[PDB]
Amino acid sequence: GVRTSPTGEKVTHTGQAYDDGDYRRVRFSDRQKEVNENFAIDLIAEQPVSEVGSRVISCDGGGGALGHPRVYINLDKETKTGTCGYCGLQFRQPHH
Amino acid sequence: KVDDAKVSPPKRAEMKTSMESLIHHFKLYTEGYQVPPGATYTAIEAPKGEFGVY
Amino acid sequence: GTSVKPIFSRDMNEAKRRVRELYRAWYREVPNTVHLFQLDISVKQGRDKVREMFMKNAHVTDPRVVDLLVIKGKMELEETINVWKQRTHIMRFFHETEAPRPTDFLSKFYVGHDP
Amino acid sequence: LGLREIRIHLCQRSPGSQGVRDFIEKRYVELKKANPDLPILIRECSDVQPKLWARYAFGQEKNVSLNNFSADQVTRTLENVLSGKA
Amino acid sequence: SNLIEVFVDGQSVMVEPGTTVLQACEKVGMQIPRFCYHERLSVAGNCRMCLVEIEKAPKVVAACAMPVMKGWNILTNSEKSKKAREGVMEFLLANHPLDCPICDQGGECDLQDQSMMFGSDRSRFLEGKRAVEDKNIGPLVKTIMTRCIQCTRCIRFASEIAGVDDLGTTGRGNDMQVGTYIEKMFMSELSGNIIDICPVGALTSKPYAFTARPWETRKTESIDVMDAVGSNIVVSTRTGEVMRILPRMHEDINEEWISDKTRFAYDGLKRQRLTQPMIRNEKGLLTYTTWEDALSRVAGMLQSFQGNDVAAIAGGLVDAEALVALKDLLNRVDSDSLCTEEVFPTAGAGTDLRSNYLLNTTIAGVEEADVILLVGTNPRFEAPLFNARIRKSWLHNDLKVALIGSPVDLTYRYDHLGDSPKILQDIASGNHPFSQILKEAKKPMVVLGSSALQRSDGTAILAAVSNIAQNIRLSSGVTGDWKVMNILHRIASQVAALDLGYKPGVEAIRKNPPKVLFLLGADGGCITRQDLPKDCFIIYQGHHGDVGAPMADVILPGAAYTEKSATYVNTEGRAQQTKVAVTPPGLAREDWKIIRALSEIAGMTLPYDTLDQVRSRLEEVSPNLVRYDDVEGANYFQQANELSKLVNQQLLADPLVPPQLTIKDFYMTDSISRASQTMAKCVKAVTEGI
Amino acid sequence: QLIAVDEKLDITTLTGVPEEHIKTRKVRIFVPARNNMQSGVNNTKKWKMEFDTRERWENPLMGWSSTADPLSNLVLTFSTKEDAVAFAEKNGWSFDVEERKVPKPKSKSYGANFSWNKRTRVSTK
Amino acid sequence: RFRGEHALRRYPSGEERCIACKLCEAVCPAQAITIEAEPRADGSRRTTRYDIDMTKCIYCGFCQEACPVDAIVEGPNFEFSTETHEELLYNKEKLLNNGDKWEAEIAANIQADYLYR
Amino acid sequence: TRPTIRPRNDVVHKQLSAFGQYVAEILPKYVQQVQVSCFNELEIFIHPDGVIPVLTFLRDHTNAQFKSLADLTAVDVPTRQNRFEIVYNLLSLRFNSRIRVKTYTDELTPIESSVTVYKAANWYEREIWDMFGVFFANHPDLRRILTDYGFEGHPFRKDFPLSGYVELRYDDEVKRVVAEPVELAQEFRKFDLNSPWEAFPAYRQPPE
Amino acid sequence: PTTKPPTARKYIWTNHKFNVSGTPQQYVPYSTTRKKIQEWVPPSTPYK
Ligand code: SF4
Ligand code: SF4
Ligand code: SF4
Ligand code: SF4
Ligand code: FES
Ligand SMILES: [Mg+2]
Ligand SMILES: [Zn+2]
Repeated sequence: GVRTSPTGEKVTHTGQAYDDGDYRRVRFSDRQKEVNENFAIDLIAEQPVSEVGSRVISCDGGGGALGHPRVYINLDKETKTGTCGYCGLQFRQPHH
Repeated sequence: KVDDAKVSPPKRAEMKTSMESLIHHFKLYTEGYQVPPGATYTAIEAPKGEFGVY
Repeated sequence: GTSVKPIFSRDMNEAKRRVRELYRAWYREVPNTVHLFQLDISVKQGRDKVREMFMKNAHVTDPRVVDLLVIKGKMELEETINVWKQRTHIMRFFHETEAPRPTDFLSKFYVGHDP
Repeated sequence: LGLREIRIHLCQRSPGSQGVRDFIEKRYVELKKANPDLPILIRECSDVQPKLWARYAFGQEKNVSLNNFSADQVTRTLENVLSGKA
Repeated sequence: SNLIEVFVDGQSVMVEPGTTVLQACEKVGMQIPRFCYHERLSVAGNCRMCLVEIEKAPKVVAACAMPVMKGWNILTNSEKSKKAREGVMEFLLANHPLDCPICDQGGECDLQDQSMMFGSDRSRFLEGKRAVEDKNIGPLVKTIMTRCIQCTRCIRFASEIAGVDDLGTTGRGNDMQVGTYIEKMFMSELSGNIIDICPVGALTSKPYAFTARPWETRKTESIDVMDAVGSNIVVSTRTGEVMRILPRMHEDINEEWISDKTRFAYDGLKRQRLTQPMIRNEKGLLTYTTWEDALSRVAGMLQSFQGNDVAAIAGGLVDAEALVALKDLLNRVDSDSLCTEEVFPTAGAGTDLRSNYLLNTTIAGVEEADVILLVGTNPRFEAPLFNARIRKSWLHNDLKVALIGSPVDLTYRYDHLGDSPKILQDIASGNHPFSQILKEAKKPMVVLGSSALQRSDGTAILAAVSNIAQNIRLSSGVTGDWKVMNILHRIASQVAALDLGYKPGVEAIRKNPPKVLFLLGADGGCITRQDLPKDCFIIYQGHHGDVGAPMADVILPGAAYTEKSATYVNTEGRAQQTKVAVTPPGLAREDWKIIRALSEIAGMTLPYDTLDQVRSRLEEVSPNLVRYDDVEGANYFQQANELSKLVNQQLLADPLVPPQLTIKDFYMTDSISRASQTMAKCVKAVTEGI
Repeated sequence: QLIAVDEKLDITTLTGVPEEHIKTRKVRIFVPARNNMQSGVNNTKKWKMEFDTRERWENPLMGWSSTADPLSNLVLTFSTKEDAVAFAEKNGWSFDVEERKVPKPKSKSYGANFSWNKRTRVSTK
Repeated sequence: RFRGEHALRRYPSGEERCIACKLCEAVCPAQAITIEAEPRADGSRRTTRYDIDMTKCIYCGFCQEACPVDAIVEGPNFEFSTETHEELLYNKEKLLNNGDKWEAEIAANIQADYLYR
Repeated sequence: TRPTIRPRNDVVHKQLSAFGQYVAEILPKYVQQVQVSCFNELEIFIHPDGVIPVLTFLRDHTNAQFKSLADLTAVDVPTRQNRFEIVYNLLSLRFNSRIRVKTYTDELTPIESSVTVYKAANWYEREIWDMFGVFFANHPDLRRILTDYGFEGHPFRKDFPLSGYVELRYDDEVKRVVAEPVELAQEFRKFDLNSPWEAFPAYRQPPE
Repeated sequence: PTTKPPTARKYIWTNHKFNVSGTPQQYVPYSTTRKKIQEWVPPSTPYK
């Protein structure tokens, strides 16, 4: 999700962009500013919400021992979704 | 490695499955294990001669 | 009493004699150092630097400290005479590439926070 | 020449500060109501000695020792300070 | 005398009766594992981690709640004690979440460290864990309840220390949870301490989240300047940046806590800072310039005028060094118009006697009084730690508290006499029942707040309060050295200014409007340009952009309290010093250094060049400012009363009203906390829940 | 035999330290305060000596934290306050000493939680 | 098991694996890793700075052992010589680009060794 | 207790204790303490004046015969009045045993050179002088061994900074390598790792 | 990889790049964090 700045400089996922006044932009002359193209926030926002039939669900990130430590998520709040603190995947209970 | 998680790190599956293993992995990779006070001179037969550590 | 043991000297007089002997040796050596190392300084500059190095710790009143200082001076003289030292080591005594650091309050206030 | 402030540094329980303590306990109030617009700052010293400070115009000041002085002596020197002498 | 003998691992210890096993063990340097026991809170006994074996006793005892008995032999390192510790740690870790890499507690966690030191190294739990839902208790304390170990430390702190009963437990057994059972923000002036007391990552700081690890931080020990309590703190820094503020234990003062403004307003320092010298250009706009140019302009305008024309005002966060330097500089110009924004009555003794304007009893002395009278004060917001000490004495010593003023909520029950100041005269004349109550009290205390001395009739009020203290000292005699008379300050720079001879108030400026004004961190808005003649030269020295900066002609950037070694004087009269944690940003400098450099430019150079020389000057002017923990001083109440009873100005028919009536007006009071985004969030949260 | 010196110990000329980092430094002799996040007290047993904090600035490249004073990380450990004072004095550094802070003993009573007439009674457990 | 140029990895959804625990920074024997972090706009625990000085690194592989989510790895690449010193001071963008570039091989290498770990 | 715990040899422990008692009996003029560690290492604490007699006895006695100097080094403990601890590690080929001899000194008190007793000691003493500043009397040729020519200070002392006081670079104006005060692009980051909870009860100190 | 293809991911590069050191595409390092201290902005209107 790269957007350009008024000076034409690409904006990183962290949000750092040099100001017009700043002299440090000279380091990119005749060269390029390295920016990763895959914003992880937009990618994780694209994942669908899982629906499960229990008050507590477990997430390990997938792949067993190739994921993150296994944690358990409470799903009692009806007007929200439980989010894994490692992976960012969302879970909920079937409503309406 | 010695089956003592307060010295040797546990396996990755254990660290990702059980609470004690994760705590011990965290502490061994951030602070490290404490060694009791004392002094030793240990020497081996290295290929170039006697190699020692005080 | 304070029950202390010496290194070489018993009181300050013997220590001063050793200091004078070391000063004589360095003063004699300076011209040979200028010749061998191909220094662009004069012999007068070298002897002034030797005198300044000696005066840098003229306030010492402990004979043991003076004894150790003389031992270190002899070590440095041995390094210079045998050419273990290089031209860069000899010229480090003069600080030729260091910009002067002002000592009054106003300049220190202008440049930074250091006292 | 123009006095601006008076400072007295007396210690809490030193034997030498006994006279200044007695003076403050007895005759300070009279002096204060005699000079209702003069700062007389009472402060506490550490174990060194008692003292009295007098400040004049343009930042000039000098100090006089009050060690072992009695109340009469400190009153004397204080009223010498509050007049154009010494 | 009545000491008994007990043995800890075969070593004889003599202890007072009622001493617990844990205390007997720590008498010889052995710290027992604990999770629910806090030495400043009620004993709970719930965690069970403190279980130890007593010799010849089949059952282990809870060291935190069991009184030692004569001849007992505690065995802190026996097999039974170690096995009890291992079992309890196993039960604690069974349902705990694998959250250490995402937990802010990681690296400074009691659960982690005690698992490493007293528990096993592996798990045999083969079931699924529980997970509870999270709670919202405000914008300050982050809540992740799954990590809770049910210590109940937060509930006890809220009930006993903060006086707020909003925290509790619902349900039973495994399902039991800690919270409020409804959506309700736990908002208190001391609320942020539950983060410190919570041993796990269940309660954490929300402004601090995810920003640092404990092994990274460098610790600097300094003093808090957000009020006149002078709480001891630790500044955590990493790579030249302030990361957070932590309490530092000082038994006489704060003890183990800090107020929420002390803890969370540090973010204020980051924004709206003066970093370069500024002057006015042709268009009347402020423009960046060098130090030399601004100093030259100020020196020229200082040489241009003399005596009464030159004036200065000191703000609420100024240190002693800068105050004495500015006083000396203005004295060289033959000026005495050195003033502070906070007003103290000048009638009679005034600032001449140190006892007249100080809290004589002291913070630790509150624990000995049995009757305290508060007049025109809101201690909870003005001095939250002083109010906490009052509540501690109310809870543990049955202290009787009465208030004169508007009925604020103080978190404890007090007796309300009224708000009309006529009650002061009724008590003084003996025509009040509370006069009889004070007459019979062995160790009475009367506390008058500095916020009630801000009124026009404030000087009369001081005399009335003094009359009450004289009546108490007369009828009840002399209890020795009790110092019934007290004054409670709310500004960190006030007492040091008073010690230095600075004129209290600001009326001298109004009666003699100057042409050259010095604003040393003065952001109270007491004097605008209406009160001054036109084309007047105004110089502002500070660290923030606030009320006083846009009205000035020259701006000199100074250092905040985290960026210098400075001297501050407490309300009690104790003098404490800060330490440099991070250097001042940009071109900002130390304040006394700025004043000394300006004096050199102006030609009237000051004698002192280093900080030690400035502190020698401070010793010359007032020797109590270099005694860095001393709080004992002579008492001159009798002379002050004599000099105060000669002027008889009348009171005012206006009920005493504290400046901060409610919690919302507590958060933003000074320059730093006005620039804090966390304080703005707190104000928004208290004015609307949502 | 012995020589019986009667001077004061001063080794500054032998340590090789530059003159700036001897006269302008101020060390602090103190026992570190307990980290308020933990209940353990094992880090408040020894005395510590550290130097005054100097300037740190941002590196133009990479934005790292730069320093120019060599003593920014030096921390010493001593058994007693007198040992630290002696070390600082013989090394020529000026110092400030802070007296050790100890938590005062407290009177704990589990029965006070349920008092008949006192305010110590607790509403909840 | 070969230890090469470093990389930062993602979950299959594209979300980053790194959670700013700073274990790799703590364990690094050369102090070659510098990390800063803050809550992301959606509340996630993510870094804002992740720098590795490759002229400080000893290529010991301790960082990838310490990582609890396999976020930082030493990838198989070893042909990355540069013409200037500054090209070897990696920031977060460079490491993420390396991860996206070498994931196809890194995942296969991890699949072949994780049972020994 | 069986699989993960290192085994302890009682017979060796008894022999080393008896030999320590033997050495202490033979040289009461210099021996201040004799200790045997639980992992079977014997230490002998002596007065500095007994460096030469003790080492000579341990080298030449028929029942000792520690003819090889394995290692000689120093340890700096700033909290002690005598700052420096001198450690000799000796190995006996005849009896297949090792021994450790310890003494102490401060900045201004020389220690006698042990070069006459052991040829190997000449370099070790030079390293001790270079790294710690301990002077050895009657050394054949005492001078710096490890540090750069003209280097000032002793870097192994606790007070000495890790990165030193000066750095080196090449300067084109003077066309040589120059030394200047250290400036670091990234400051070394200090870590506070020690746990606030005690680890080893067997080593707890009395509360003074 | 013909017999054993790698796993397909949406973020893996579809175009391999070689060593670009010494070219205009070379990597240039920079700080990825935002400003720490915000300065005070003086008012744009006169004061008298
Ligand atoms: S509070 Fe729990 S999750 Fe957090 S570090 Fe401690 S043990 Fe780990
Ligand atoms: S939130 Fe913290 S203090 Fe409160 S019960 Fe849970 S663990 Fe204990
Ligand atoms: S491989 Fe080793 S030296 Fe290199 S970054 Fe990882 S931990 Fe540090
Ligand atoms: S790379 Fe791994 S170890 Fe390093 S901070 Fe990120 S999650 Fe922690
Ligand atoms: S500390 Fe005693 S039961 Fe919790
Ligand atoms: Mg907590
Ligand atoms: Zn997940």
